[PDB]
Amino acid sequence: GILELAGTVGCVGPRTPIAYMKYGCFCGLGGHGQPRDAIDWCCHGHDCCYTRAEEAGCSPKTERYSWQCVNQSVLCGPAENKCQELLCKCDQEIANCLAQTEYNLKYLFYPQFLCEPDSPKC
Ligand SMILES: Cc1cc(-c2cc(C(N)=O)n[nH]2)c(C)s1
Ligand SMILES: [Ca+2]
Repeated sequence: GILELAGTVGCVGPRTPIAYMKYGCFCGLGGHGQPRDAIDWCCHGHDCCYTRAEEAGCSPKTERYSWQCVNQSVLCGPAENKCQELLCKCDQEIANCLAQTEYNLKYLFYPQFLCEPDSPKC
């Protein structure tokens, strides 16, 4: 869920999870368009993963799961079921993705009217 998403992103990356709450065309609730940069690509990929998790019968925004932060890296487990392992994979992946990127301040609170109606495929 969101609690573990916050946790994993701060474990691996150098910045507040607040930095990703309305950013580019994809970072935050929903999203459409051409991704503005690497960070926005990370969020498009996470959007896709969560979509996949939902199609598999999971609730990626609410379901709790255990994990450990060891040397600023995410270890998933123990998992009680398949959904917990999918969810932790999705959050691990975005966390690793975002930790490798430079932040572009200009994309924080970017106008949605500049985001195209079509998106890249998942
Ligand atoms: C608390 C956090 C939310 C997000 C987030 C991801 C997305 C997304 N994939 O659109 N939106 N907010 C982080 C990276 S930490
Ligand atoms: Ca999104």
